[PDB]
Amino acid sequence: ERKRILPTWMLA
Amino acid sequence: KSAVVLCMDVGLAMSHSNQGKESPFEQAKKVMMLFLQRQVFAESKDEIAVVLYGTDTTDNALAREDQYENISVHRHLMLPDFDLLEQIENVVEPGSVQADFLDALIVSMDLLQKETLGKKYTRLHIAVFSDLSSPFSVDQLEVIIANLKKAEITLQFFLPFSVDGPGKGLSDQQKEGIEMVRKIMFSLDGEEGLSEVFTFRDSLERLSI
Repeated sequence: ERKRILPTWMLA
Repeated sequence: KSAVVLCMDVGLAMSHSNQGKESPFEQAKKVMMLFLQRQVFAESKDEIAVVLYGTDTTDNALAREDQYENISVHRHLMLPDFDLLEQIENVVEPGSVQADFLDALIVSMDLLQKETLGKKYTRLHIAVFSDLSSPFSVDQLEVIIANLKKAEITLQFFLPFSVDGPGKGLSDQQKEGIEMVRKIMFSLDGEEGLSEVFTFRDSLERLSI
């Protein structure tokens, strides 16, 4: 599966 | 006032004209224009952004090597105006590529997260218009859903076909997209959430609700 990088605020 | 993102698929498949007089791209653009005209003429205070996915160029805050490609923020979260109407009518054209709708959803969420900071809204809303022809990755979808819930964002999907007579020749990819939409809406709102999946034919009135 293609990996995406979520913006930091979504990982808080 | 509400904050709304119109998240519009302009990918190549949307340009294929084989239903009635207008392609899905033309139909979706028409709904967008009618909605924006209603909002302008009514002097609504809702703020309306426009995110396009499937565009040949890339223009968004998350774009980097191999990430959030072919997604363009055409209008930020602002009151609509006639410049926007003119801008949409004459500029917004079909793309020649496809893009990942969950990437477009994330760009739309990030736009809302940043541009609603410190202000009060009645609701935050993302309306997706698409034929679901493009591939997508489900990587970290559980985090997307968690953040939709945390931010209390409501989601609506509009498709140029019904998903409930003859079959309509939907591809396996479109059927996978339909199922993923159902999984997302059920995750957000249970059974009642599946009812948030509509046709282009019904979209103009469902937006205004």
